[PDB]
Amino acid sequence: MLAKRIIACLDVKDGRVVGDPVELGKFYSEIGIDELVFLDITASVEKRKTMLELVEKVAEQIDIPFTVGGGIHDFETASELILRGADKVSINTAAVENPSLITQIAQTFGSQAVVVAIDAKRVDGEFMVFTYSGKKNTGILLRDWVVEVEKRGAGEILLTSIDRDGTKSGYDTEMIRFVRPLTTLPIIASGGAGKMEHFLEAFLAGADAALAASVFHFREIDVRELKEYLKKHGVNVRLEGL
Amino acid sequence: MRIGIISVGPGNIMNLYRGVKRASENFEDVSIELVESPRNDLYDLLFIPGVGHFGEGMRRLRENDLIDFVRKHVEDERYVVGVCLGMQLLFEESEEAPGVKGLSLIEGNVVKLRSRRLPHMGWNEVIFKDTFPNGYYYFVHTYRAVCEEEHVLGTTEYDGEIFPSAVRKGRILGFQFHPEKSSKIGRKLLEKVIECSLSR
Ligand SMILES: NC(=O)CC[C@H](N)C(=O)O
Repeated sequence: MLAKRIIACLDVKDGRVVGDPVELGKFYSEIGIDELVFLDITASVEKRKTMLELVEKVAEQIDIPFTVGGGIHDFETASELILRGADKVSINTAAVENPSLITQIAQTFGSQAVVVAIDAKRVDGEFMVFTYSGKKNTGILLRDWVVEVEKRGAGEILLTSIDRDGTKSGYDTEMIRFVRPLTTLPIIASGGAGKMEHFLEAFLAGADAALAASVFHFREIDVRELKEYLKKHGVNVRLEGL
Repeated sequence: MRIGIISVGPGNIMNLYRGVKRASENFEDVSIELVESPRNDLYDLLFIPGVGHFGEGMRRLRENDLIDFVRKHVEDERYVVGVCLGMQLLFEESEEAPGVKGLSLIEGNVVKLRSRRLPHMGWNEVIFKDTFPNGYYYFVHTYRAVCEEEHVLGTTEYDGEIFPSAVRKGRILGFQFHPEKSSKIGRKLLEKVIECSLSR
């Protein structure tokens, strides 16, 4: 049966994890991470070709899917990074400001290739969509954005609950449930994970995958131990063996 | 061991190349060539990869004269292995390409999956009848093959529906998932495929 995905997120800069990103991702593949996601913070002048060598390097040695993002602002950018070897790109601001960008990506490289990143926040009792690294209220309802995202062709939603991010308070399972019946797109929860229990919850709320950053890198949760755990609580995950 | 990987076909083919190259690391005399056109001689192992629509598949083969080439490979009992869209092209016709004829190398047809969440994207579990190792491999597809049981090699289940995630007819092999993106178990499968073609 289909496995609940455990996704790891690395921040890159000048081709370096803010180790060697190819190195660490290869190691994450050997310990049983299901997918990698690189969020890129290189300056503005350098981003273009740096993001290209990153993809170029990762794609030479990684044996699992990987997503690239950070400041992917147009189709040209999206196009060079996919033709370079990235399995998909993530778009957020440029997705909201220009939703045909999603269809241009989906139609050219397949829906598989577009991960749309949504950052919602509860405002006046509503789930509202924010852009510019969580800094602008677009005044667009999550519910409205989630349906449009599917309808435009995207393959997946990376759903981040702004306020939960960094808290260790757990995933925004209320947000997940609100989003859950609204779309058939696989859902990735991001921001809040602190302990193995939290993964279960997000999965029970109907998330298709769970993403984390530090806790994986800095080792509060074990990938191996996280899955067997999850496995013990009725969640169907991928589990190597030896 | 002369290995071919057809490089015309749509979508990314280099990951397959890179993983086939990885899988072959420990073998003697490994040559792995990107095949864009028919060659004077035949390979020992010929890969047909693919990501995209069935029609593009056949056309990039046809435009480049690879139908007879892939065909002459079957006539001389050489290993031919379809990967993702490649597996589907191995069949006769497909719902995804209403007028378009497959290689028709294995009997059957291709049909849309039954789920409301298409494509079937992510890690799903493959069970084989032999040879290849059971476990989780990474998938991305909206369509599925329909063949007789004597041809089913590997089984998968997605939202209740059981379909061939792998197929086989003599030296013709087809895989639906992406070995190149299925981690350690994916090399393992790829090594095994190579190992099959070391034999005759
Ligand atoms: N993703 C692919 O291109 C695989 C083959 C086919 N187009 C499908 O979706 O089933």
